[PDB]
Amino acid sequence: MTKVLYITAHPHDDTQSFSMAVGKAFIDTYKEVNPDHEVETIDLYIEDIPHIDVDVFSGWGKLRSGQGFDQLSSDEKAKVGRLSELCEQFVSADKYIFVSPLWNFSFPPVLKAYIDSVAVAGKTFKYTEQGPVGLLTDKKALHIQARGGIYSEGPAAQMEMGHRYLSIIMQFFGVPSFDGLFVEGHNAMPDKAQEIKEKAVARAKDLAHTF
Amino acid sequence: MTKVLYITAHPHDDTQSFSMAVGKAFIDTYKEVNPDHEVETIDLYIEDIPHIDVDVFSGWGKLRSGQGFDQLSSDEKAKVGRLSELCEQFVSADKYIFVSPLWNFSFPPVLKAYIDSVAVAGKTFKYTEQGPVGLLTDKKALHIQARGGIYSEGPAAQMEMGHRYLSIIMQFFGVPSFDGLFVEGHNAMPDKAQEIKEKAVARAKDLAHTF
Ligand SMILES: Cc1cc2nc3c(=O)[nH]c(=O)nc-3n(C[C@H](O)[C@H](O)[C@H](O)COP(=O)(O)O)c2cc1C
Ligand SMILES: Cc1cc2nc3c(=O)[nH]c(=O)nc-3n(C[C@H](O)[C@H](O)[C@H](O)COP(=O)(O)O)c2cc1C
Repeated sequence: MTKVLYITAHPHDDTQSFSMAVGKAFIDTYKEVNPDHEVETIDLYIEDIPHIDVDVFSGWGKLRSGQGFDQLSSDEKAKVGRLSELCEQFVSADKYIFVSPLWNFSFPPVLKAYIDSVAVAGKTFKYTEQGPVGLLTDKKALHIQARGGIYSEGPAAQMEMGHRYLSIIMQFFGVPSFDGLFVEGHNAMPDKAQEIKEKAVARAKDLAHTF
Repeated sequence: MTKVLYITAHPHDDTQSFSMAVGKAFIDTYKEVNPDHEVETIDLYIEDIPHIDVDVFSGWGKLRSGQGFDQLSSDEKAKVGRLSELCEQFVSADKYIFVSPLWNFSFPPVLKAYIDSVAVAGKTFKYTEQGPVGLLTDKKALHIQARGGIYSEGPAAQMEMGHRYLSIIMQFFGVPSFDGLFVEGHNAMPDKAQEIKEKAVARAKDLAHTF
């Protein structure tokens, strides 16, 4: 019962989103190709992602569940249960789709908050003799990212940090397959915006046949 | 005067914060050395950092102005005001000190929100024929970061993304000088903790004599 998690990190504004257009093309084609697959959406601007406070983690990837947990308010226990829920939904899926805009060489803050919620020891990684090892050894992931300028080549490619960070987390979680699909340069060459968008949508449709 | 911004990204009620300990030691010595200098604090867990709404920008770094501003919602007009306040405060300063914990190879989400607030065209960068170029050519920066693991050498150094990102942003804003001051390993060596903290505190008082 292949399950796919469509994770969007985009506010619900008037301005047209290139990343959400490519994402929509990808995910609509994917379901037409794979009608039996379950696709679950997590819209990070609609869902509540808890803030990390002193109380929710006892250390790196260690959800509070000891004597300090029992000393928590029902509010703080509810926060720990929500992080548990976010993480469980993440580990339960076979495939991950991230959709994001490039903001100041990275992604919206709430995608970091989401990563912080699902990075849990015994769930996405474990502590070994040789250090942290990922558990998600049979998953695959895709990032659909829109960028105003060109980041796939030239001096700018070294400044990209959003896809680069997601690549580091997927490595850390031991995800063996991480695809990038980029719609870029439409703010640098607005005369070519519709051609750039159409080309990325076609690429998205192609990837939806093999993902 | 010389104006120093002390920017902290740490949840409150942590009665064992390594980054804030070293931060304390660096800034307390700095004020004693330089009692004439104005030090302004921005605690990102006290102040409100607006959520980006793409509708308040006309392009990367460009806050809506004139008719574009006049057609906004009341909430949107207030956000532009707050972003312009945060950006003005950042530009006003001669020196920047960032204090953060390493969370999942990066920093708390609110520090991304703060960068998104101060990356403004005409203030921290400008466009030219070649695209964006930094405006902050006169200024100096330091990152005080706590890591529960070693990231200054080995294969792990290549997974570190929080200091690496701040380094890209300082470079983008044209800040010619960016130092890191790290407290690392106290989690890999719980008994060495009190020792590692004192070494870093030492190094902090040291740098505060010259910065
Ligand atoms: C807050 C903000 C930050 C941005 N930062 C960048 C940037 O770092 N580099 C760039 O080339 N374009 C930047 N842009 C332009 C966007 O990457 C571009 O508009 C992209 O299409 C955003 O994705 P979306 O269309 O899905 O919203 C920025 C835009 C905004 C609103
Ligand atoms: C949410 C969270 C994420 C963390 N992620 C990492 C990590 O990626 N690598 C690491 O070596 N330690 C990690 N740690 C351990 C912290 O970096 C370590 O506790 C550090 O001292 C935090 O700074 P502070 O002491 O000022 O709170 C993490 C801890 C927390 C609570």
